[PDB]
Amino acid sequence: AVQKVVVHPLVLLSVVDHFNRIGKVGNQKRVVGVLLGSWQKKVLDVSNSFAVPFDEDDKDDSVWFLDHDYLENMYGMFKKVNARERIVGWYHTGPKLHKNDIAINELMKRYCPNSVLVIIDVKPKDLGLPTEAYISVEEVHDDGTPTSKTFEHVTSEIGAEEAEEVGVEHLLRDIKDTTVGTLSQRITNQVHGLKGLNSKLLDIRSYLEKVATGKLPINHQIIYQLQDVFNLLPDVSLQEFVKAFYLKTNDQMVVVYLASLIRSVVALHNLINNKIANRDAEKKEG
Amino acid sequence: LEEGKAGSGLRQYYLSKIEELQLIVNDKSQNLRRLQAQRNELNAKVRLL
Amino acid sequence: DLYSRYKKLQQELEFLEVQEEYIKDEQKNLKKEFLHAQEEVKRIQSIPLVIGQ
Amino acid sequence: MQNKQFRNKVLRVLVKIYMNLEKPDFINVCQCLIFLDDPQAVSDILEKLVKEDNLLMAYQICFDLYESASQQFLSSVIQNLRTVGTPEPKDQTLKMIKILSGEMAIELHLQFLIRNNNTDLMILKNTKDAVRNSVCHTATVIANSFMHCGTTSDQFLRDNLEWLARATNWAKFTATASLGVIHKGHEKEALQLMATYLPKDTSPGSAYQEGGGLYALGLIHANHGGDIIDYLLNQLKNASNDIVRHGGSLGLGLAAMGTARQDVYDLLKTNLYQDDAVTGEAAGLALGLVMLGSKNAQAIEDMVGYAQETQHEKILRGLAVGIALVMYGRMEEADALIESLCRDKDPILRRSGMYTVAMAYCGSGNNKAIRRLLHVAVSDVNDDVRRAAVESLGFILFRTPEQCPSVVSLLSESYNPHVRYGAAMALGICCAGTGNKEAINLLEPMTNDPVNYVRQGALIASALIMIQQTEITCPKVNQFRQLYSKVINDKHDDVMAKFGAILAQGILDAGGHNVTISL
Amino acid sequence: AVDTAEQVYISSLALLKMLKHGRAGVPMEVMGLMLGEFVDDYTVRVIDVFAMPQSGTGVSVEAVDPVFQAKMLDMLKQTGRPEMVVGWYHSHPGFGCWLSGVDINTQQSFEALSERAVAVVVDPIQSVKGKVVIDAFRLINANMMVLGHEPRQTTSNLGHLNKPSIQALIHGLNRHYYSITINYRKNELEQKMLLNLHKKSWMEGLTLQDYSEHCKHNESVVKEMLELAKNYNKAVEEEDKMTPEQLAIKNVGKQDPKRHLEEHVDVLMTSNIVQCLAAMLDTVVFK
Ligand SMILES: [Zn+2]
Repeated sequence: AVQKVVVHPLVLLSVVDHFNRIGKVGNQKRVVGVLLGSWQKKVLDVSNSFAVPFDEDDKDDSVWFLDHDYLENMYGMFKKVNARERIVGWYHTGPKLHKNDIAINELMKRYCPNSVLVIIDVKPKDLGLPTEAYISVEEVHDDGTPTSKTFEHVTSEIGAEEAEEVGVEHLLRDIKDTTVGTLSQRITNQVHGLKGLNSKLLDIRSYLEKVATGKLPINHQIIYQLQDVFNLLPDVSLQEFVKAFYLKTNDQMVVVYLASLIRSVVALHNLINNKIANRDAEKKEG
Repeated sequence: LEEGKAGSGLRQYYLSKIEELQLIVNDKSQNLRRLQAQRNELNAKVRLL
Repeated sequence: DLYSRYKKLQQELEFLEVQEEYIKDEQKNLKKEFLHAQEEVKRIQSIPLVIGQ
Repeated sequence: MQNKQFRNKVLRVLVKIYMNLEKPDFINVCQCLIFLDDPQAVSDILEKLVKEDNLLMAYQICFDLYESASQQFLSSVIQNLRTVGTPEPKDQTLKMIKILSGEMAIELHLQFLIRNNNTDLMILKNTKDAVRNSVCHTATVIANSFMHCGTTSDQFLRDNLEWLARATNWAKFTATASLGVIHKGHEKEALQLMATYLPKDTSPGSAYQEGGGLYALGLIHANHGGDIIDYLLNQLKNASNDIVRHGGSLGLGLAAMGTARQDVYDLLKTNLYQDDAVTGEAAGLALGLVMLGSKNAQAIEDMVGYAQETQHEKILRGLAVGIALVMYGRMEEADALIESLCRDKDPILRRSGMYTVAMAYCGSGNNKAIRRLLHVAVSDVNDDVRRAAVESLGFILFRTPEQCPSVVSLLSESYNPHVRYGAAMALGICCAGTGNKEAINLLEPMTNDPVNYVRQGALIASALIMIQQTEITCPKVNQFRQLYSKVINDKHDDVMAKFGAILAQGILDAGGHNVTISL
Repeated sequence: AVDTAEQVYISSLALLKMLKHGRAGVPMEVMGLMLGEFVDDYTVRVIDVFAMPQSGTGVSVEAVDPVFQAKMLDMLKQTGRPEMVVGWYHSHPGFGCWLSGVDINTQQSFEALSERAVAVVVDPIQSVKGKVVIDAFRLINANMMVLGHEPRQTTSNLGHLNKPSIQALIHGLNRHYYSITINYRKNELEQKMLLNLHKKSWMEGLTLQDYSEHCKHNESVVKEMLELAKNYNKAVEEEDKMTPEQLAIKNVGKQDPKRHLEEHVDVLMTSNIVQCLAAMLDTVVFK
């Protein structure tokens, strides 16, 4: 159905507000809010949202608390002031996916249309993309397991419409734009290695552990395709790619010629002025 | 003796060569701070813009 | 004062040496601020507009 | 540029040569005692005063040792000298009594300053012409406080009562404080004159008179042994809100400076426990003064723990200056603390680290600080730490006035005007009291700018130089004329421009050229 | 008769909500409310900010429904937002950010409760995207006309309040009218979160995706751009052939505004992409 979605920073900043108004409780469990957007267009667009109280139980995990009246009131007034946005789905700040979440989402699965689930972290220590869009659909399982709600990963992007970019850029005055050049590119070319390093290290360890040491048949079948992807590159000897390396290095030579020639052109005015201005200043000095 | 007017002398002249190296540091700092003042002048110009 | 000139000059040496990393910081940062302000006044210009004479 | 690891031992082993000679020398023992600050170094020479049996030679060393260059060392040596002797018997008593007196100097200074006064009507007339009822109202009375300091003359303010109390504002507080600046060193006539104003119902409509009286009292009794502090506690015990807390913290905090008492610390804590920003800022200013040299262990963690838990900026800057001024001789100690607090998110605390490392590294003993000072000056986008940057630089480089304008020459014209302002303050404090023209010839581009901040800073910087200088040696005519044009240009300039202008003019006319400043 | 120095604290919450209110800033008159908590007299903080439904009457004291107001406020009280209303905000598109008669009248009516009553007017329509800077408004008393206008200390921030440097509206409407300074607040949480989110917004999901794409597009797309670059550079060089004549004639003064240098430098900067992505391709090929 939906190929990709658009998530604005405003809702995550509303989560920052959720971490703001806490006021030192001593509980700070997962808080379920109500996300709003436009389900009319194929691509999902998030504008703004509100917050609803959500509480659970220590021992029993099947306990979930929502409000129909508050939801209908907030959505009612929001629809009253703005008719260009309606209900879509919900989201939680919990780093882990609870089993009760299917029952929590079941409500909006009944009353509302199909809802999208978003998982974020309470502490922004994650370098990767904090927002993961998960569509709720029923898929046929190959192993023959009974049909249940399955969360499928949907690609997403973080962007703003018009004024939000200005607001962010003004409030920050730190981050820099694309700015094609040396430092902007080389920073990426440096840190990206760590971007892959910490992620892969955080992944393959728990992967290796849970595969051999673990149970609850999450359908490992896709991981054979994972390993297959890892085997899609059987150590190519580059012998066929030698010509490509030759063309690339030829382009490098072109870069060399361009650089040398252009710099040689720039050196003109400098290696003229450095003489003609100095000799004239010196002779007219006294 | 032949030290203070010899060894200490060539030591002071070695210090003069050090003053030459620090003269290189000096005028390098000079032209670098002049280029700095130039870039700051252009930045102040677009600031006026 | 002859032999004191050395030890007295060392302070000036260190003082002139400490300015290196300083002018490094200035020249590396102020160009980034330069392109920053450059793109700031560049983004001011927009395609939609009115044509006069 | 010694690290003090050797030089102190070198001097303390070099003070044994002159005691074996025919006569002692005051210059070397003074220069050493103001350096190593060792109690055992003065231990022999204090008890040799009786052995030598010479009164005239002891007066000099006693006077110049008790005059300056120590606080807790003096507080220790006074009781150390109090212990020595009876709890020439009759001569030693009057000697040991008179040497720690210090009131004589205040007497002769107040006297010669009373008889040297020379005033002109043109200046005061100009101030009364350029005065406004809002902004420069405080500038006029602070200028009056500047010129009337030491002469104890209230006759200039006895002209009219409608030039002061005509409106209710902080201007009356600054006026009373200005009066406190006018007269100093009075254990009787001060409180007497303050109580002579309205001793009727003992209930003034304006509390700024009482609070300002407390602040003035703190200004007068500062660094004295005649402290009324014992009474000031019960006077602070009175029931009020704005003036007792704030003015009391300022006055009592300034009066208790150097005492390092735990009582004033406790009451200051219970004064800052109300979470209020203003009285907590005054509490910070007072705490920084009274805790100097004490260096309490849990105080730092308590204050930095009290820092991020409040959103008010006043309490933040209050604790900032509080932890800034309290740090002395920590050069070999607090490095890790400053380095740890340098990475803090708070801009106020970031400036607080620089203000803290400022006075600690003074004397140009560390070249490491200026690295991160200039680094955080250029790199950081916030103008706060940038305008707070070169103050510490000027503080540590204050030794050589010539080298400063060269390295601040790039900060003469900066990107943001705040850096130009801080640099103006830098050229102001570094070239202060000196004859360096490197700032002076560069004052001409600084005196005219589209921004008013850098202009005002240039006025202050120009005010801190021309003071105590001969006109025949250097052509100051230009800057004097451009400074005298500021009052006639006030109509075509900014409201704060004329403020900083007359404020800059109050510097040269201060004390009638008699009193000056020295770093 | 006492007046201190007040400063309005503005967070990212109210800012972004006023940006959404900026998208809601259509010529149709709109209403808004601001909430917060007063710790003392000289400081004011705003946290909860929402919008209001549009009406045909426009902005008026009658437009505000008291029962609906108190209702929503109660709904905020039962939730985790225990803050009283600190005032109200609105938009004044295209006729200027100033206040009309009805506006100052309903302001006079709404300031009967709160002595402060912070007034904020946002007008993104004629406001360039270069600066989002906004100026908060205040209301002077009518009985202060005899005495001085503004008895406020801390005059150092007036230069920061000098941002509205327009030579008309300021000293034109200065009679019985004035403004107040604006500052922001940021902690480590918001800083790190928003910085990471924005950096990720300018980055990819796995971050290794669209890099190798351009790396392999260097031999297809960039090449044509390099050819065009050589075309423009040659178009400069043909004039550069004419330049040494002028350098052999005048040499005094510059009649050519064209720098001819920094642009070619930027061309080299675009040419360095191949070199920078070369090592990238090396890392991809290696492991
Ligand atoms: Zn209208």
